Amino acid sequence: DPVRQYLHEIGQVPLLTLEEEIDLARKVEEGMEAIKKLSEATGLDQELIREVVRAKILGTAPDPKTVEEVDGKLKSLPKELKRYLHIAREGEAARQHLIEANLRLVVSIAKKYTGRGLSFLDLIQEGNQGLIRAVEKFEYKRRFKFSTYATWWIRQAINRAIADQARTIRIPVHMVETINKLSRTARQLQQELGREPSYEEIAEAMGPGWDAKRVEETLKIAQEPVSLETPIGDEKDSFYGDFIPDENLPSPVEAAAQSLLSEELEKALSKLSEREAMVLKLRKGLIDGREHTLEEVGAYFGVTRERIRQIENKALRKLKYHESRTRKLRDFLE
Amino acid sequence: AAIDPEEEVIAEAEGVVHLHEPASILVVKARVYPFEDDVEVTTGDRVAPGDVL
DNA sequence: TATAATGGGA
Repeated sequence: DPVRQYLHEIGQVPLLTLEEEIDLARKVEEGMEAIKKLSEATGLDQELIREVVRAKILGTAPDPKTVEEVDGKLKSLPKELKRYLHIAREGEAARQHLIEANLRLVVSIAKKYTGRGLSFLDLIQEGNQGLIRAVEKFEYKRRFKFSTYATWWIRQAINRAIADQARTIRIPVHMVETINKLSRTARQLQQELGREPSYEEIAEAMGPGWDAKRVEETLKIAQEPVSLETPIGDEKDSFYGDFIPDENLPSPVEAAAQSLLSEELEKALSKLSEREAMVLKLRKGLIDGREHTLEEVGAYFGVTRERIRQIENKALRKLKYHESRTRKLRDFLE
Repeated sequence: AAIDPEEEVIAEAEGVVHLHEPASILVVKARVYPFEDDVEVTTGDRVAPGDVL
């Protein structure tokens, strides 16, 4: 039971008082402003100082070079500018404790979104992502409790997660909201009718802009795929996919037919001059896969569009003549 | 310091400040090193006996 | 983007 493990772990961290909540949110904003004034004093990027401070706080172990040489430059600064180093360090410590003390709130919000395709712990962890983004741009000066800003961010990160991960075949966000609107209406009219609706009446219930054909096609994408390992019958020796034919792999008869066709066309083209045959192979895409127009073929052979057309037409009625006598190519014709 | 400059305690004259009404007292098993001048050790790294503070 | 919301559920 990993849920009891995590709830016990977030249980060890006690909740924080309104005084502590103001103090931690204060040190966070002070640390973030201390970083920006270090980007003016030293001249390097915000995120660089951000990670070098995060490193030296949450863990010991380029590690020996780039990380320590940036920290070394920061350590070799005047006293008036090294204040902002210490302020940034404890400010990043405040961000850690601000997150840890409110992991208890993420669980209280995430539990309502269960049964939508993501497990509980997946509902807690994407919610924890909202808790981090909530802390990072939380400003305590507005005099609002941290729970109000977080709750909006926990729900944003969970809803966004369900929209992106729950479906096996990825679906846009608005369509997920649309599918939820459709799925809620069919359950209350099931209770009202005692039976499932037709597509016309659920479309009449959905409002304007919804007809019987749109509800059928949006519900069509709403359904999740079937498992190929769905068991068939009580016997434990067959899955669904054991009875599905391969519609894409060619059969032995199909594979031979395409080879006999390529062989019989080569033998047919061999009754022509090599230019006559090369023109036809360029015009039909047998060389590189694209039908070359009369201009490219004339450029290849150094002749005009009309000269190529005559070569092409003469080569065809020679093929038709030989085909009327051999009848090799008369089939393959579907 | 306070949220708005009006509620900020400004010292009206030269004096000595004391602290008295604490929400909570945190006793940490540690030992204390007062410093003058400046410091080179920064907040959060571990140290060995004899290392310069 | 801000009332506040802080340990699951079979």
